[PDB]
Amino acid sequence: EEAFTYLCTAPGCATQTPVPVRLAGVRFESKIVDGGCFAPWDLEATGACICEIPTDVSCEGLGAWVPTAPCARIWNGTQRACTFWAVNAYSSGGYAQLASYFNPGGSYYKQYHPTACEVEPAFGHSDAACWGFPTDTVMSVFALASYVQHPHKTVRVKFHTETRTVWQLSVAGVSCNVTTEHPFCNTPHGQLEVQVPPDPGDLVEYIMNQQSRWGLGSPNCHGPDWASPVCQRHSPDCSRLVGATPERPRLRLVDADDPLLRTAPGPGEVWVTPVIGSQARKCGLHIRAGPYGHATVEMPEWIHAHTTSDPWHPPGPLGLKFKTVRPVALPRALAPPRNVRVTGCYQCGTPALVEGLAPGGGNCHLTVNGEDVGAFPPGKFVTAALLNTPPPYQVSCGGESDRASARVIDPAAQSFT
Repeated sequence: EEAFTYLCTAPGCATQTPVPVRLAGVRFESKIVDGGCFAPWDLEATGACICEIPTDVSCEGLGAWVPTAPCARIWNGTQRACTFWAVNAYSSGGYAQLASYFNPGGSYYKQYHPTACEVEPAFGHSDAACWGFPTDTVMSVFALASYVQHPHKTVRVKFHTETRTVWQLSVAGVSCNVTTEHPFCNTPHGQLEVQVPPDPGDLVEYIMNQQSRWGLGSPNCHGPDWASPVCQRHSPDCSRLVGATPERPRLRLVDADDPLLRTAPGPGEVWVTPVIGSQARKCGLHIRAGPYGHATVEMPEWIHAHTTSDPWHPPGPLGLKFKTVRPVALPRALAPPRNVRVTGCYQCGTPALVEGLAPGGGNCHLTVNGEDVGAFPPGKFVTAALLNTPPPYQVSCGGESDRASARVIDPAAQSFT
């Protein structure tokens, strides 16, 4: 009979007439675009207030004052910046330690004491933090900052394009997976056409390491999801950085009573302030850093509030159109395709070229590692298909499979091509 009924999209939803249709589940199909690794831009800073004029401005050379683990970690960070300021130099003796060796840029000091850091005079700054010197007060300040990639904050991200909500149905015990692309089901003596809502558009898959969390959109870096790691540090191969990068941090020596401290540092700015020591010939350092994007990202907290456990789908219901019509059975070729060549990339967003020869006896319903790439009449075929699976490629027309020739690169290799 020609019939109509609405089927809800929740677990337990089922209709009984004219033929029972049960909502078995909800899943999704897509064309994956693997972006690799993403992380927030984490400005990390360290340093030391030193009551001496050190001759080796490095983590090892400053080991007696600079915290060990933060120095080593920040030194290996992205867009490293470091400055060594001479507040009060040697009045006599020493080795390239007099005030004259601290010209702007510190080239005279660097000639005898090489360093990857900037060297600057700071003679008009307060030297009060360094006390207990009977004849010659000596004081220097070291600051080190970079964008450190924290492993606990790094997320693997897969963009989902051409998203198709899969409404898994059971029509009188027979499995039927309906989408906007394939909305028809066979019923005991007719055909069921399922009216489905539109697809949800692009999805963002945040891979926690293994758990997947879901975002709906591109994402939108201009809205509430602005702090997404996707909007920040991008590493396609989870090793090398690409695209947009902040400038090297701007380090400043700021005295405790400087009016500048009444304001907050800007993004990427690092202000260091010497703290008067409780011990003779020793001092502390107070560091004020302006994080990128005006805030520090707390990854488990961001993920929990800005993502869902499952991909989003519209509320429904589904329109079940029951028809007495039966589809015209076309002859299908079951023999595997011949001389199949696959060229390009997979999970990259650029359709790969699939070419070969479809065999006789009907249309070849071509699959590339189980992925449907369309049906082709017998003879030579050429198609541009978005592939989700890596090589080797098993090609079939619905029956037996054959190994295709492939020149296909991974998403990370595509990003560097």
